Amino acid sequence: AMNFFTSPFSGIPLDQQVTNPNIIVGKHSYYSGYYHGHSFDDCVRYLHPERDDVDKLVIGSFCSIGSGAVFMMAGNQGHRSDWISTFPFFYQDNDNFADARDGFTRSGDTIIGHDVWIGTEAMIMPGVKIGHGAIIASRSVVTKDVAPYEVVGSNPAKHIKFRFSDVEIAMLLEMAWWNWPESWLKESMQSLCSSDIEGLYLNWQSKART
Amino acid sequence: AMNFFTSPFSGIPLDQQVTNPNIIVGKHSYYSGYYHGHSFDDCVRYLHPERDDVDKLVIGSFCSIGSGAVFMMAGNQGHRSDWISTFPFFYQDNDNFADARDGFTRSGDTIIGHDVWIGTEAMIMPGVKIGHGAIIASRSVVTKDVAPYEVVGSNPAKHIKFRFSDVEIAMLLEMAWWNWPESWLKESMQSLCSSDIEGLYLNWQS
Amino acid sequence: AMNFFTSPFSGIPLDQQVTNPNIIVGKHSYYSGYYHGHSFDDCVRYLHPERDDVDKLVIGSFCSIGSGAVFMMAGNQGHRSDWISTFPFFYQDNDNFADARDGFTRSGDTIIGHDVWIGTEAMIMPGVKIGHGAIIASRSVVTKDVAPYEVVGSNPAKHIKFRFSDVEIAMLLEMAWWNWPESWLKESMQSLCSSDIEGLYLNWQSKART
Ligand SMILES: [Cl-]
Repeated sequence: AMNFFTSPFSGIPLDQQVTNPNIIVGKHSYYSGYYHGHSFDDCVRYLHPERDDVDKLVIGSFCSIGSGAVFMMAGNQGHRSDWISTFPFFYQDNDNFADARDGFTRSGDTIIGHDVWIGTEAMIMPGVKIGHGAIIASRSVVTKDVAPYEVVGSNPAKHIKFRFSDVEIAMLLEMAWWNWPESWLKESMQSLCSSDIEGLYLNWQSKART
Repeated sequence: AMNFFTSPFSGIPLDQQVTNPNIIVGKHSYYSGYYHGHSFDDCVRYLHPERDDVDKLVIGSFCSIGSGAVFMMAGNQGHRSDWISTFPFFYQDNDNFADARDGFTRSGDTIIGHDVWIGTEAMIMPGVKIGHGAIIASRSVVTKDVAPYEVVGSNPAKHIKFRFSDVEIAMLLEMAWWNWPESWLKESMQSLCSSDIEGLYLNWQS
Repeated sequence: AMNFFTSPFSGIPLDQQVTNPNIIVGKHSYYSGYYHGHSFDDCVRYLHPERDDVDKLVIGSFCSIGSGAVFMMAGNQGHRSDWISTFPFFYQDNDNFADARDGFTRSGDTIIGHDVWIGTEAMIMPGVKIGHGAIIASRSVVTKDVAPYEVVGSNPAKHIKFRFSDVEIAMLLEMAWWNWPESWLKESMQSLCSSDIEGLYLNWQSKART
């Protein structure tokens, strides 16, 4: 068939489908895109694969990306709202447009941290940074940065809550379980599937600190 | 062929296209899905057909479902925001995840009442109940229950208005024309195509 | 055959793809629809091509229309929220529904002015008028009219800002560069790719006034 995915429940690691060199993905992060057919490359829109001078998409490890999520690249796509016209004369081929200026403006890289959950059909605008552990609700339109462990939703996306207390977020950012050795991760599965941040932090501290 | 539907103006009854046993639909309700290609089955996302221990979708009679509407099932899909990580270790095959716990949690059935109009590309969240006669605006993201004859819109969806007065809604919920024999409906078409709720209510009692 | 567009960066003029006679489009306006596959005709939903008695869609020149934008036609599609039931008995073939009344109500034409930028996957509701120079943010749901040079976004779309001052907007509406002779447009390319509305206005005045 045309569907890249064999099952609605099928989630395929990002690094097994990405071909665009300007998409940088960490391990284990996955995309479950059955309901939109295409692989993850086409979630990332208007990203030139051959140019090193445009905004890149960087995704950390252990991210969950729902079906049909969109990452908008290419900044303003050549449209300048502060110029007289938003029409991209520079990029349509008409000899009457020869003296046009190039209206393309970059927005900066889009950076998704570790352990980020992106709900189905959410749209990430250009240049957005999403902190570790954040949650983007389904159908969000994310127009500005999202803090670590922050939950946002709506269009434009706005703050809903933080997943944990400030001291709990500080502990998680210090211990950075996503960067632990494979052996530590495997040994920690039961703890990571729980709310026991303090226990895991104290356990990590005795093992990793000196 | 590219499309389940022959025409943009073609609406196909739900009970002529649904195959998932966990989707229960009443008569005459239809889906007009030309602009998204697939039949109604694929509107209903992540619903295991073979299982009886998962949230079901129930839709009443006389509902109008616009193109590309989405009914989210499978509850939290194995992601626990209250756990340290939302990553679904239990459901990804890596030997390092062998001791993970199953984060799946049910949300409850999604229940759509009778005579509900769902606008194109609305998304219904898991476990939501939508009362009889409601209207879901196009592109709504319905995150909580909707009352009978309530109009909602936006993302998240929020109250816009009620279609009728409190007493008129009481009369409609009491007479429940959707359950009338179709011979009755034939004689009632002029009333149903009008705002004369009290008039029909009086005829019903008589 | 998979995609009407060869490349994500491909923008094809509306007047090279529209076949529906109830869609009227000006020159140079384009649709870049790679990420949704279909040509512009299928952006315009429920628009009977053969009837002269239904709401039409009119699009001025120099518009930029992003992928998957939706223009909702056919008004209420036969559903009357003020009737006892929204179910369109008139349009379902059933001898028990013979005495049903036609619930279809028109909303008026959808009119989109010159030089309008419509972001990807915005939805334009029936009967909406969008003034010259407006910007519709990505994923907007436009339920009401939008003023000239107004920026709107969200669902339902709401006022964000005006692009230019009241003086500058009045100047642009008066000078109407989109209607200029081709030779004037060509000579004006650099000015159009700038913020100097008043400078262009004064130049146009000296050249056009009597
Ligand atoms: Cl939205």
